[PDB]
Order: sequence, then C-alpha cells, then structure tokens
Amino acid sequence: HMIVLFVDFDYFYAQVEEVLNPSLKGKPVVVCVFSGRFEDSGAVATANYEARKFGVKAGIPIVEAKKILPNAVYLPMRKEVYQQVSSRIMNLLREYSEKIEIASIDEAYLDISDKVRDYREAYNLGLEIKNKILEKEKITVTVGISKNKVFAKIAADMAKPNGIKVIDDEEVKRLIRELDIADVPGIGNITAEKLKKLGINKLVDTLSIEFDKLKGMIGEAKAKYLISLARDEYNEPIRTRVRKSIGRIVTMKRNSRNLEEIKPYLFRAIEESYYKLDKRIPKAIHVVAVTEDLDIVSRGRTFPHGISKETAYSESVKLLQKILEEDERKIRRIGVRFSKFI
DNA sequence: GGGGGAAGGATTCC
DNA sequence: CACGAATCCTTCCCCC
Ligand SMILES: Nc1nc2c(ncn2[C@H]2C[C@H](O)[C@@H](COP(=O)(O)OP(=O)(O)OP(=O)(O)O)O2)c(=O)[nH]1
Ligand SMILES: [Ca+2]
Ligand SMILES: [Ca+2]
Ligand SMILES: [Ca+2]
Ligand SMILES: [Ca+2]
Repeated sequence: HMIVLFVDFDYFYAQVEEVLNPSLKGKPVVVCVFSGRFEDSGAVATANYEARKFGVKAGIPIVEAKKILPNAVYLPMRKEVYQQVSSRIMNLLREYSEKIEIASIDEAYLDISDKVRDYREAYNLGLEIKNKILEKEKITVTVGISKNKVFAKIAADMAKPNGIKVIDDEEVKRLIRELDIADVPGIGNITAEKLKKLGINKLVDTLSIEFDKLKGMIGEAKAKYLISLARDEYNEPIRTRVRKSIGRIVTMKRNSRNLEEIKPYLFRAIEESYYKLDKRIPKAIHVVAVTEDLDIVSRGRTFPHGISKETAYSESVKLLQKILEEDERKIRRIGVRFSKFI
C-alpha cells in the first residue's frame, strides 16, 4: 500500500526567532500577537519548549504568560519572515518527492510510496530529511510515518519534539482501538463532546453505532471520515493545495458600532489584503466582524467578475452596514476576505 | 425529487 | 472572554 511521511517543524515561529538570534536558545521565548488595546493586550502565537514547560503556550493571553514567566523573552509575531523560511524548507522537501502536500506554514506530507520500499527505508529517509533541514536551515522538525495522512500526522504528534516515528500496519490496528478519539485530527472539543454522548471514546467505537445516528450528530463527512479510519480504510491522496482566499482582520482600539469609527480599520484591512493578493483577482469579498462577546459575524457578495480596489472599498462599507443593522452588538475586530480568484 | 449556487454560520487548528 | 484559512452544514432560492 501507500507510504506517507509527514513533517512538522518544531515550535516553528519561536524556533525561527532563535535561528535569527541564536543567543535566545535555552531561554524561554514567547511570540506574541499584540492587539494594541492596552500595553500587553493580545495572545500567544507560540512559545518554545522552555516556556511551554511552565504552561506558557499558544492561545493564552500575553498578560497571563507574563505572570507565569515575567522574565521570559517576548517577541512580536513576524509572519512574513516565518513564511519565507517555511518556503525554503518546503523546497528542500520537494526534492525528496514530487507528490507533496503543503498542509500549512509548518507541515507537509510526502507520498514516498515509489521512493522507498518498506518502513525501514522510510525511517532512514526521515533521518536523511531531518538531517538535511537541520544542516541547511538549522531547523529541527519531527517526522511522522504511516500508511495514510491521518496516522502519519498522529505519529509526529507522538514523537514531538525533534523526533521521528513509524506507525506500521500492526500498530495502526492497535491505535484504532487504543487511541482517544479526541486525539484524532479533525476532532475538536465540540466533536469530542458529541462523540462522548454517543459512547464513542475510541475510533473503533464508531463501528458499533448506527451510521444514521452518527451522521445526525456530527454530519455525514465527519461520520464517513471516522468510520473510514476505523475500518482502516482511510486513504486520501497527497495532493497540491492551492490558496483559496486571502484576508486581514484587525482589532480596534475600542469596541464600536460607529461606521466612521470602524472604516479606517476596515480600509487598512483591505489595503493589506490587496497587497497580499499580489496578482490575484477575486470575484468574492466578505466583511468579517468579531463582536464584543467574541462571536463572529460576516456578510459577503459574489460578483460575476473580478473585484477592483474601488469596488472592494465601496462594497465593504455596504456589508459592514448590513452587519451593524443586523447585529445590535458592538464590534471588536473588523476585516475582509477575498476569494473565488479568477 | 434534485442540481446548482450563494450566503451565513459551525468547527477545526492543518 | 486579551490573535488566518479550509471544509462542511443548514437554509434559501431558481427551476427543470
Ligand atoms: N496567531 C497564532 N498562530 C498560531 C497558533 N497556533 C499555531 N500558530 C502558528 C505559530 C506556530 O508556531 C505555527 C505551527 O503550529 P504548531 O501547532 O505546529 O505549533 P509549533 O509548531 O509552534 O509547536 P510544536 O512543536 O508543533 O508542538 O503556527 C495560534 O493559536 N495563533
Ligand atoms: Ca509544528
Ligand atoms: Ca503543525
Ligand atoms: Ca483534539
Ligand atoms: Ca496547533
């Protein structure tokens, strides 16, 4: 069958910051996203393991991080930089297999089925790849290897950080019955709970439930997905993913429902969005708002043609107005998203 | 009954 | 509650 090798870069953003300023190694490093509402308002994008040991991780408020680690190194997120480093590493991987799926800024899958035979050679190829990336970009990564993408990923999670692991056909059979359903990619907290209310704590448990009831609880796609995995039949092909949308969203100094007060933020979002679009022309635009109670509302429109900067501006305000008149809540974050590229 | 789209929301965290 | 992008779901709507 198919042999998949998954690469996931270790504590990536923070590690890139270490590569660019080596003295940082050994010290707790936290990459922050400062919202500008107040001094250290915002959240953590990621932290290195020195910092994670004490509970400082992605998603917690920067303020909470500083209470725990007042003397750690706090850096503003520099996405562009991390993206360029990522691209280079992806190019190196692209040399080990043409069948590659760049799943995100820091992970990719390679179909090495006709590149090696048996897991042994696969394992050796993983070490070659780890060594090559460490040598070329001084970045440590974790390799996951199995028969399909979901398990290759799971193997990497199990080997984090700077590890490599193979989950052979026998171990998969074991995991299908031993693994906590919540540790399965695609199963967030909302799905974990529904599956719990169904008596489904492991993958195998999805086989002892009437499909119709499963489908009714979590949806058909997710249901067929889990059953497929449980039947040891999951086998999605590794394929090139293409960017389908580009957008920007900013946090406003203060929460507001005032149009003239919100426009500047919206227009700044549009400007960045367009620059990032580069030479892409979208036919669809969506105005996205995050309300005072962290809920997310959006309004959009598809055009029978490409959207120009002027159009985007004009339309953005109409969609923003539609949002204000339709949701009595104050707006905290405002932005845009362009999709359906020509 | 059913295709095809579009819109807005749900969920994931890749 | 203290920060970008993909996929899937429900609800409409138009119409063969
Ligand atoms: N802004 C923001 N960025 C995130 C968040 N989560 C992840 N990222 C970014 C920065 C992370 O370094 C990068 C890769 O995510 P990972 O889940 O693989 O974590 P990282 O690679 O940081 O740690 P790891 O060694 O894989 O456990 O994506 C988040 O919650 N907010
Ligand atoms: Ca990673
Ligand atoms: Ca990752
Ligand atoms: Ca989970
Ligand atoms: Ca994550």
